[PDB]
Amino acid sequence: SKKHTGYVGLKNTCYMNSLLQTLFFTNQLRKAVYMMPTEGDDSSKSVPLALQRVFYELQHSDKPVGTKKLTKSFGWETLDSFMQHDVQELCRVLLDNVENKMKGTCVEGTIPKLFRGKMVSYIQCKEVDYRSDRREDYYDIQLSIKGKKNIFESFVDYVAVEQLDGDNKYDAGEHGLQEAEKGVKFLTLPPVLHLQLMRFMYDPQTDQNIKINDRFEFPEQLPLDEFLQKTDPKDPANYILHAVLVHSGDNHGGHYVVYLNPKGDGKWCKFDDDVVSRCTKEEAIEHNYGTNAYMLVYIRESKLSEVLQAVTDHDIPQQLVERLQEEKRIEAQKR
Ligand SMILES: O=C([C@H]1Cc2cc(Cl)cc(-c3ccnc4cc([C@@](O)(CO)CCl)sc34)c2O1)N1CCNCC1
Ligand SMILES: [Zn+2]
Repeated sequence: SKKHTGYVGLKNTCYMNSLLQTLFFTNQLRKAVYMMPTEGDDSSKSVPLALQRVFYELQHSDKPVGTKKLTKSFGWETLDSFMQHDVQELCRVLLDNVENKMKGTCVEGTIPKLFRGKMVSYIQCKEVDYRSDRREDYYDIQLSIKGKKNIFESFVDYVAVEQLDGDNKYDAGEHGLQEAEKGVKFLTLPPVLHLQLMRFMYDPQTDQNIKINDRFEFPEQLPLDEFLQKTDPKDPANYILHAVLVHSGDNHGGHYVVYLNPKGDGKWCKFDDDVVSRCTKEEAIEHNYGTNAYMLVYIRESKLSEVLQAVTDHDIPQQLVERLQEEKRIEAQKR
């Protein structure tokens, strides 16, 4: 309900309602979503326009906001379509559509501005002079949590140098089968940091994946300078916790909640589909360790004013407002 919390819920679609709120309260994205030139797009088919509708209605409605038009636009209507994919794949499906629509426009490069970081995957031979680098972009990170107490330990394990010895030695081609060091190194961390946590793993004796219900800790403030190669004293890599996406119950079904800190000000709310309610820091952060938190969103402190900048009704263009109201006037009177 809007009167208690300030915010409205979504109506049921497993992990989408959790992600849509998370992307909506990324205010700099929301503004750019409104500036997409969707006037010459079809209503039923356009994913850009459907996300504009949800964002419009989440900003403006007092009642809960529908997602049926958005599901129909990218074809994930049934339950089995949601089950096959993960949250990062859904996030990639939404944000790629938004990025491609924003190309050749005033708000181009907004997705990579907010979400795209850079890393180097490297292989160094120990006893011969051969190094092999690849610069990769990333929009999300998938962190390991099995045998890891916290995020710091998971980032250590992410960047940990694997040795290649004995059986598994590096094929250097001309130099031959060589002993070597494999690792990954973060070059930059983006303003909005989507961190998924590896709650599933492969168990050999059952021929099937199984859930990890272990206690995993994550802080409100997250320093990550030690995980970057070349730090910046003018811009430290200190990250404020923004959202926590949570699962409960069994796998084939269950319940899907997101906790959120929409202004970056420690004032937490639980978004349980249609019922949005206030909650403590401890219900959002501490109590969702081990029920399992599966994705976390961190915003960079230096970029927090820009990322969570104030949206107004003036930031939605007139043609889009006129379009979405003309739908709602026709959609009401139909009986
Ligand atoms: O079992 C489920 C249900 C029950 C359940 C429990 C838990 Cl604790 C998390 C998820 C979940 C939902 C969305 N995205 C993700 C991503 C995950 C990763 O671990 C692997 O990509 C991140 Cl590294 S877990 C997860 C979940 O979904 N499935 C079958 C497989 N796809 C989703 C639906
Ligand atoms: Zn993402």
